[PDB]
Amino acid sequence: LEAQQQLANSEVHGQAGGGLVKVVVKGSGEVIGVTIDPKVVDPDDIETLQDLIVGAMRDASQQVTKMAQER
Amino acid sequence: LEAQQQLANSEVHGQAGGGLVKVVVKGSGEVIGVTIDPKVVDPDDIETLQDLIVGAMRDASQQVTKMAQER
Repeated sequence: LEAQQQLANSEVHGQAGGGLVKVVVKGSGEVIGVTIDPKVVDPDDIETLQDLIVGAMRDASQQVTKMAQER
Repeated sequence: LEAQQQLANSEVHGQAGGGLVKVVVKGSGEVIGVTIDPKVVDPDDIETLQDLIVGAMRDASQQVTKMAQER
């Protein structure tokens, strides 16, 4: 199960807002991509955008943990 | 040095672009804040914004590692 530890190299997908912000993160924690929907790229509401990015990171982290709870 | 392991609760600051995107992350990896400068909230260049967020996450991760290399 040092074999299981090398799910550090799994890519996990997180999202907030139903895909308004999507992120790709390695099991290691390394963030490899961020994809932002044009709807939330609005300079009159940066706050919402920021919250969705944090939310999508949280989603991914909780995914990593769910896939890790597999041995 | 299980005492040192509880630098999991340190807050570390990362940035890209000279502050265009700033992030706050716990030593644990948990992202707690993201702050985006209005200049890069431009729907004609989402790509740049995305790259800065990844860049700021990378910065923070490298900070966590630098502070961890302290015992």
